[PDB]
Amino acid sequence: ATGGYVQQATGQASFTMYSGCGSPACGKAASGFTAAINQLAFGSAPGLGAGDACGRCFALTGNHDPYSPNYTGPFGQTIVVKVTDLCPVQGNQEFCGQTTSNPTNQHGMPFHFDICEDTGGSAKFFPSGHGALTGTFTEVSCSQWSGSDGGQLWNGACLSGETAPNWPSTACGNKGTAPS
Repeated sequence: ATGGYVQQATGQASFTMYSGCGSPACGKAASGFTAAINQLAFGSAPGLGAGDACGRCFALTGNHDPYSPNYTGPFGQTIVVKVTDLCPVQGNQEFCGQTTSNPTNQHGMPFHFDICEDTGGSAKFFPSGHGALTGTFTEVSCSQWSGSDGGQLWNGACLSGETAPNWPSTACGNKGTAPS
């Protein structure tokens, strides 16, 4: 996409969970299940505001635990998240360090979703004792996502991806150039 960001409606991803998504990089939180996506897919950088991932909805499916490779299952449920947040390259090399010159992370995944724990998404997705997974994702209509958006936290906040057709397309728009 514009800026060199790698924004695909389906593919393979790794998955983790995080706490505290009430002031996220898109500038609006949401009451449903939400996630941060790695910088190369988010479409912005820290401090530059919302990228084109903001507001888009994705079905996520985990099917492998790289830290317990002999674990055969069960895995969690497939969940639908709305992307509200950025998992930046800085401080997240293992999972979110994809760049244009090296577009996969340390688990070989070209995308990463950090699922917010606060609103319940991670409890549906991660079995107890298995907090990092790999698997797949697919962008879906936000008709498949339960919840409501919060109010804007600053000027320029955006979740307009929530009404956009799947990538390739433009809603909030990308900011700057993807990390190299």
